[PDB]
Amino acid sequence: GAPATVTEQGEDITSKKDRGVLKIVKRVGNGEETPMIGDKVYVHYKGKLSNGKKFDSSHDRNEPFVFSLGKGQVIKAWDIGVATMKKGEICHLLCKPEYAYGSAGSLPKIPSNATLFFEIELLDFKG
Amino acid sequence: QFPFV
Repeated sequence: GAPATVTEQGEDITSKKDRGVLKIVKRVGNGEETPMIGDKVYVHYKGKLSNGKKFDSSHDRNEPFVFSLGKGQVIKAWDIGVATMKKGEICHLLCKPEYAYGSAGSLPKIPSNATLFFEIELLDFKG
Repeated sequence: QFPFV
């Protein structure tokens, strides 16, 4: 399924080239521009753990998730991955723990040392 | 608080 596919067939988008964050573009977005640091970004997401559990989804809450890009408000994999997206893009990300919650985890749904899968839609970005 | 931090 999708998590296996992005594990095996995703592109490393890290600066380190340590395969910590892999990406597949699922729906090509609009034009060429990507957001800049500090922009307000609006995303829809779904997240799965490596054991198949769907641990979170913005769609189920009927509101997007909004954060300021590149400020460390979210896991490193999201700062990295959303910065590569166009408006209207849908991508899959596979996040090793170093770019997510590491050995700490995140109570209550994310265990220690968790590799995470996400599907992310970039709805909009504004300065 | 995922999605924070």
